[PDB]
Amino acid sequence: ATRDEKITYLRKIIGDKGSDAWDVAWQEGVTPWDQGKIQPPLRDFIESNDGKALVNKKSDNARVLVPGCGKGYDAAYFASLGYETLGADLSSTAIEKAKEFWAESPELKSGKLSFQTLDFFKFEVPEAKYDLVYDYTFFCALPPDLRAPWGARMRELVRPGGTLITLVYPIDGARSGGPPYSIDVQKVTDALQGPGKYWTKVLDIVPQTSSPDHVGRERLVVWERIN
Ligand SMILES: Nc1ncnc2c1ncn2[C@@H]1O[C@H](CSCC[C@H](N)C(=O)O)[C@@H](O)[C@H]1O
Repeated sequence: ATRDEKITYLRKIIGDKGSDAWDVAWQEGVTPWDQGKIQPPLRDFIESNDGKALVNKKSDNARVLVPGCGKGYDAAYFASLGYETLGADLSSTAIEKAKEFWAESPELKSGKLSFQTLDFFKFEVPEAKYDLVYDYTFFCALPPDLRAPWGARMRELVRPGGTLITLVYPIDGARSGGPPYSIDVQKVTDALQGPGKYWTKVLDIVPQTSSPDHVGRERLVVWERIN
């Protein structure tokens, strides 16, 4: 009934069923995170001069991954910019729903956009790796003991010179609960370099245009993979 309820119950399934708790959550329609749109900071960054640095350096094979994509708004958005984009969720339900939601999209028709039931930690990183990965409500969905493997995986998935964009949310302080887990740029930083040797944090801003409930709980951070 209430979002507070859906969260409490979602955390109940997580404790009972682990990562399998996600496909049931999607099937039962317990999806309090789902907004129906990309977060505004993502579009604003991309249409910035800072983000137009990214999209004009793209080759024609520029590959985006959106892990934990849910109904895949963010994956759709990147596809429309010409990026050959993969949206990956653990839950086939979520990824069927994404296929419906985006059924009319020219990118889904043309294959430029693509949804696929994958375990972020398990699937075969392709030979060419990814030029761009976008993490939103994925890092904060993970239990704390999965933040280092998250970071280690991020290191293999992004080719050197690639970009990892992390909309860090929710920055809620000490909230001792999850999902969604209270995170901050420091928790992301530690996970990404297990003074930091695998990434440079090129840009770390508070977006000018957050969703109203995101205001003051959110920072866009852009990481460059370096070797
Ligand atoms: N190992 C894993 N691999 C891929 N997806 C995972 C995963 N563990 C959890 N997830 C998925 O990450 C999502 C957490 S919430 C959905 C977040 C989505 N990015 C959005 O903005 O709507 C769920 O869809 C869950 O199925």
